[PDB]
Amino acid sequence: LHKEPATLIKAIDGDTVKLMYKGQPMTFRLLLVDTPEFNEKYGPEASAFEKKMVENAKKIEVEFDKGQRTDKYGRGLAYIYADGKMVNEALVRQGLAKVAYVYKGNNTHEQLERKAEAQAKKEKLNIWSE
Ligand SMILES: Cc1cn([C@H]2C[C@H](OP(=O)(O)O)[C@@H](COP(=O)(O)O)O2)c(=O)[nH]c1=O
Ligand SMILES: [Ca+2]
Repeated sequence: LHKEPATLIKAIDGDTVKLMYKGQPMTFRLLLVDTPEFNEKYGPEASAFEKKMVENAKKIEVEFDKGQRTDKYGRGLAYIYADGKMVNEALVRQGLAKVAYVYKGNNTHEQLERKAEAQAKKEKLNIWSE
């Protein structure tokens, strides 16, 4: 895969971020994860975590996978990195997102995400605490 630069416009919620990509605004939905909605338990915490990660980064990068690049809602589908750290993995490792929406055409980092999830579960973090 490869990383491409982009710039932050705004963090939206735990698993969506609006970025200026090749000179146009795009809303990106993070591959392989599902955060609670803001109105649900852990939703504000997930939103805050994604926000801090992307706002505090000097270097934002988009990494598409090898399959579909946009969804039915017109969002871009990617792995997002903030100063070299993958937001998709970090959210799951903190127990603020479940591994979800794993489609075969875009599953490069599936194993990585499931490994993060298993450890968040062992540690009884956040969505896994009960
Ligand atoms: C992450 C992701 C979501 N989606 C779609 C599936 C869901 O469609 P349906 O809602 O129509 O079933 C929706 C979930 O988005 P959110 O979790 O942001 O709600 O986004 C994809 O099509 N591909 C993906 O890779
Ligand atoms: Ca969600």
